[PDB]
Amino acid sequence: PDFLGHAENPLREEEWARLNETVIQVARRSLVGRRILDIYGPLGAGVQTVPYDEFQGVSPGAVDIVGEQETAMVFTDARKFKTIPIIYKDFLLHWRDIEAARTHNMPLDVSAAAGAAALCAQQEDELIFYGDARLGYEGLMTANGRLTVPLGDWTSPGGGFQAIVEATRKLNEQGHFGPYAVVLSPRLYSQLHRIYEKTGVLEIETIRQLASDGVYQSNRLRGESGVVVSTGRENMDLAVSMDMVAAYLGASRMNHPFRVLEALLLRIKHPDAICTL
Amino acid sequence: PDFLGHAENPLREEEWARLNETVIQVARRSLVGRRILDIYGPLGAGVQTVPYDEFQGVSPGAVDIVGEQETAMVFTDARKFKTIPIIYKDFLLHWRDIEAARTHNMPLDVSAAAGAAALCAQQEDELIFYGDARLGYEGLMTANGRLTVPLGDWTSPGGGFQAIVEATRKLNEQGHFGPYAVVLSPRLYSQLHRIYEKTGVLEIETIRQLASDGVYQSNRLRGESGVVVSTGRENMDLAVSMDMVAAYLGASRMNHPFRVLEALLLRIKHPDAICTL
Amino acid sequence: PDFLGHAENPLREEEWARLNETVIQVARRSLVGRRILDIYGPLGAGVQTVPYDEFQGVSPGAVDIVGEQETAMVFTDARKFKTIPIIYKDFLLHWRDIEAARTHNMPLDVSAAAGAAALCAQQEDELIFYGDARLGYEGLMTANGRLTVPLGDWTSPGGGFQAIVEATRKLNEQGHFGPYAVVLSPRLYSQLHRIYEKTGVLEIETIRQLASDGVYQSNRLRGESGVVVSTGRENMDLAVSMDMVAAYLGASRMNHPFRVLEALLLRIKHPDAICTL
Amino acid sequence: PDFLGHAENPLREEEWARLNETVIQVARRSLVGRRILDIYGPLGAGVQTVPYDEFQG
Amino acid sequence: EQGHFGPYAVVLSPRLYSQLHRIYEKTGVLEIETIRQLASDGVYQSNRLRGESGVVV
Repeated sequence: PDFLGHAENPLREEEWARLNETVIQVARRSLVGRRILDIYGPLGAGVQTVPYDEFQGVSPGAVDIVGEQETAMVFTDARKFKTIPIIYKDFLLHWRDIEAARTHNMPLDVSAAAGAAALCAQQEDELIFYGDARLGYEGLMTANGRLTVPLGDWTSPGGGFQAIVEATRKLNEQGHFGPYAVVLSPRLYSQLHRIYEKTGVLEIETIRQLASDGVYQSNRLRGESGVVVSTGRENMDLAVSMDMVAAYLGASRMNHPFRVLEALLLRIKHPDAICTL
Repeated sequence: PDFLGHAENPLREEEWARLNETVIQVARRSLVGRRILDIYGPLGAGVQTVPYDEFQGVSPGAVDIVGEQETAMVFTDARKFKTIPIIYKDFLLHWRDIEAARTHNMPLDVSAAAGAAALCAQQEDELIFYGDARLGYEGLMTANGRLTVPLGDWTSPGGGFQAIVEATRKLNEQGHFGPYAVVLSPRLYSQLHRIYEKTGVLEIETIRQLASDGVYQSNRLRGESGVVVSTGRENMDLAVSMDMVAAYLGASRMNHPFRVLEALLLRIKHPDAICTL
Repeated sequence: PDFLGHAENPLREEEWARLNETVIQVARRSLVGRRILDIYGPLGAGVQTVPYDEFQGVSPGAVDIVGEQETAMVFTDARKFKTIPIIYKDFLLHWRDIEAARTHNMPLDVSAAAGAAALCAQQEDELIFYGDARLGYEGLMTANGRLTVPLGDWTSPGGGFQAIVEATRKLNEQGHFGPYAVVLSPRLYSQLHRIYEKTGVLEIETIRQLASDGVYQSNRLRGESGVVVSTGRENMDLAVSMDMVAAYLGASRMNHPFRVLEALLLRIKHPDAICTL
Repeated sequence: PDFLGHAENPLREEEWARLNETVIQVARRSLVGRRILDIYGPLGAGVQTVPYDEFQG
Repeated sequence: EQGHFGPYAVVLSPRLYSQLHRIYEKTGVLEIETIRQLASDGVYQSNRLRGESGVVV
């Protein structure tokens, strides 16, 4: 077992069960992008592909008995699924370590495992909020349908407010409404949280009651925030192939390399819910 | 049993079970440093040693299929574990006492037991927040990686705010983010809680919504506070060998000496999350 | 067929048994530092750590019966155990040959293995006799408590007699005495191989009868230096975690790489027993 | 429960046997004054007193 | 210096060996015992080596 190899999953079932638990704990807490959108069902590793395009658009029904049509409801003119990514951040455990834990010490050191997961899940959000274009994907800086609201006009004192109202109005128009979520760069959040004159009241209290879903801060959004959405289903979906898991590079040098595998793809099924600054 | 000795654990199982319960109750409520950092697993008394150094540093992944490397993820250049401390505050119970309780009175007097635990757990925090250098340890006044923010500029009225924003900014930069916790000396806390002009609003309300984890007060931090951290795992870990327990000096003079044994060591796995005034 | 691969154990149980036998044989012949100090017990690779310090240290007291008064001895002082190194010398076995040995030839050759182990164990001794600034060690040149004698090993016929005699003087005087062992540079040994001396017999007879545990030659010691110690245990211990073994790197581009793994750490628990030139 | 010490004889019979053996090893090696005079026989802790003493002829 | 050390063997032309066998070394006793201890694997004589040369390995 020191010798070595192969396929021991060099841990044991107990340490192995822990390794999974530690990774999913730290990852789920450091993911800010799974809280703004309710997740899709796990698709398994069998699928390479996530369903793609909808909406456009909006006509309603009265009615009584017969006499109601558009609809179809189409299902929108376009295919096929652009393959769900594989993103990973790897880690190794050292020579003795684990096997030192199988002789004397009952605790297994997860120090690198969770640390990688926190870093990996982080960039996962970078994949979502930014554009990508490497693999030629969407997210929202690129979704269009924004009618390019300038938002902003957030300088100094006086508030600090008007942007989100401009957003709700524009969001409301065109026929898409729901409970709204707002994402900001930390730098704006503080700049609006401040310079109570001081007369004074707070920025957080006014936005959080207006948004009515919540307000979130991501480190990965572009310095000039930001994006407002509508949490409603069949608008955006976070399509998850595999969750956070522990995987093995499997052998390197008298060591063990691990990776954390996350396949998440976010698809825009309704790009009218998106507005940037 | 009056006579005496030895190894009676001179209490009985019922009184003994209580003694444990009383100690852990008062200790857990008076410990402010286990609430700012999620605990490690108990390592048992078998181990003398706590794992030591990580991070430095931060590079992300895209990706698709093959083609993603740094990583390793190293596991950082340095060993070995600097032995987890034994800290204790002792107490005695008197001559008759306990045995008076085994004849007539059903309640056992825990007055000294819990009192010692409250005092012992207190200094335990002193071990954590200050430097030590007796046993040559870390904690945060000594962690470095602060880029020495001056923080402060907290005098008078007007707020009262800017320090924590300077902190979040600097914290945010360099590539480490999370939910943040803020620790202060009681003296600052009141000085900022006050001198609403009065126009007026509160200090507590603005910081507590910004920190987004919580704000805590310790009596043991240096008079000029303070330290801001990131609660995220694989950043700091409170490594617990043994919890709070009742132990016996075992015999002294027609009495019984007790001690409360606590072995807690806090390791800094990511000293970029630390900023002092 | 072969197949190809990555399931081995490139050998079979017999050849594998051979390689192990060959390596420890040649390594043991090339190890001069395990013959001057009796080994510690095997701790397995399970332990990462070997206990480090004693003495220094105080002599006095007795009166009659109670106290008057001491000590509490020592401990002495601080910890932890400086992790036992894992040293390696690597070699590859080349492609097909092994599988030619699976049918065609009965003898499997050693491209390196006996040679690498010979190279590795030797370098291990260089680790033992010299110090290492690299990771935290005690050599036999850095331990202090050396009271360096004005060398010895002259040209003139008395020569090394006076030297080892002077060594025993101060060694004994420091308040530490026992059976002695002497280690010399080969060049010193030949210049000290006498010629003639006292007219009864030669130098080997006088030194071997004086130190009286043995006389040894190492090539890894400094050419000018030579060292005297006391073989008695609980003074020095040669701490061996894992012995010398053949280990597997695994499948590579195409090759079978091996390494020889040796973990040896020497601790000086009473550094009054060391004397240099 | 456990955590040992009052204690008992906190070593065990094997470990205890070692400690005794080690002591006589290092002590007999470090005693130079029992080699120049043949020792008296052990009397046990029962005696407080060692036979004595004459001279001059 | 080349970074190669080990147990040494010395091979000489027979003509060298006797010239070296030799006398007392004035310190001194024989060449054989002093060399045999330096190379310390052995000292050997072959006739087929060149007369002036000799080699250590």
